[PDB]
Amino acid sequence: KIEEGKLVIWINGDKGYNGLAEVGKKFEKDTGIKVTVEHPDKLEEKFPQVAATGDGPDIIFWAHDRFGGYAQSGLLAEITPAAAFQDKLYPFTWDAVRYNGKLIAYPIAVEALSLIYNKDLLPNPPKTWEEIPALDKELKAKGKSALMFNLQEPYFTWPLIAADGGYAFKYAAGKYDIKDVGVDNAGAKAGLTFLVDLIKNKHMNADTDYSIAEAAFNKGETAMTINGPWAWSNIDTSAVNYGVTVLPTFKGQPSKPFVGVLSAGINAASPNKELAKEFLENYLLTDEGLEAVNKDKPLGAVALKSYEEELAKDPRIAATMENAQKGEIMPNIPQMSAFWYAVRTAVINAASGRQTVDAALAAAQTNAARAAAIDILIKIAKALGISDRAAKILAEAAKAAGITSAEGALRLANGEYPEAWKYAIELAKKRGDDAALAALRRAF
Repeated sequence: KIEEGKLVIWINGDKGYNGLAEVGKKFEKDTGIKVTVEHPDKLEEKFPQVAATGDGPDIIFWAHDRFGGYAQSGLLAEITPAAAFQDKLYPFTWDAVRYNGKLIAYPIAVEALSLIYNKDLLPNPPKTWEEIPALDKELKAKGKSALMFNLQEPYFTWPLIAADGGYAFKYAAGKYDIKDVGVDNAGAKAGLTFLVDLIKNKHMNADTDYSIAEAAFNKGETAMTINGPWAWSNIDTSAVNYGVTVLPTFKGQPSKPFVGVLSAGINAASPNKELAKEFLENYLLTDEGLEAVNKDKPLGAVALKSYEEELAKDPRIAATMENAQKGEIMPNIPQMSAFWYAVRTAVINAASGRQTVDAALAAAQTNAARAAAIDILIKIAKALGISDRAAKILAEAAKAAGITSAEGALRLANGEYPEAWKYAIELAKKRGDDAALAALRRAF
């Protein structure tokens, strides 16, 4: 299924994969194992299916939070680097890749939202959200505005709501607690309230999305935007001369973006686990390799201390890592999908004036722990007409398959995840559910 004596690597198509392919070059020269790099479309959702049968690639590169679901189905191999090699990377990245107390992948790069400003409009951008309304009065006198960032997706509006003490789920003892949710507390109500007052006072407009904000910045009609390093590309294309820096504080406390950690995991069914560990530890993660990748396409901030030091000479990248350490690791537990669907709603209806900030954080807080992909899937099966018990068996098989996201549920409900449907069939036979075995066999 997976060839022994050969390394196969999946990484997304927006990373530089010819750099990774060059690390593969020298690894072939010295060892004699051949490294095959490919960039499947939607690899992230193919892996949990194909690895469940034991085939697939050796190493998968992706964001750290998607690795929660992979690991919980045991799809990723467990890595045991020495403390000597562990000190070569930033500790918080390690805590990004720890599932259940085991490290399920190697951290590679780091990314978070930052504050981006137009140097010609605003040589000295502000340190606090509170400065922004008055700065926007000034720039409106020149026909411009202070700030435009995407208001529709809570990934972007979250850091302000987090600054004064909102959070997704309490994280301590290296462990998240889904009974502690930070949506209704005074901090989140303060941040969201500030955002809503910003909109009431016409400094920002509730309909601004990623695209509108991007266009306005790169035409130079606005002084500041909030965005991540993926955006930098298009800004370089434009005539705007920009800089990147720390996000504003709110009520004295720094804004907290969620941090993605680009990470390399190893297929638990991979025949080459030792080879892979050698290639990633001693070949990819070094200044040589990280640079090969980086100048194929830039990784932004990286987890390897030695190379991040020399990369932070570019103030944008040091600004991204600083914003990252001020922020929080994106959680890899499933319930956060629910959290997003909740907060999205809460922002949009507060921003648009359809709910007060209180009412809407109350609603939102109730829905945050609910692991919504599962009840999506079950509502879908009930919609087909399938029985409760059959829905729940398919749900069991879903959790066991590591399905945390709505898309996953609809991929299953459409006939994908073969071993998931199977395993639901096995559970049906085991307990003698003939009606559920039939409904499942027919739905599949």
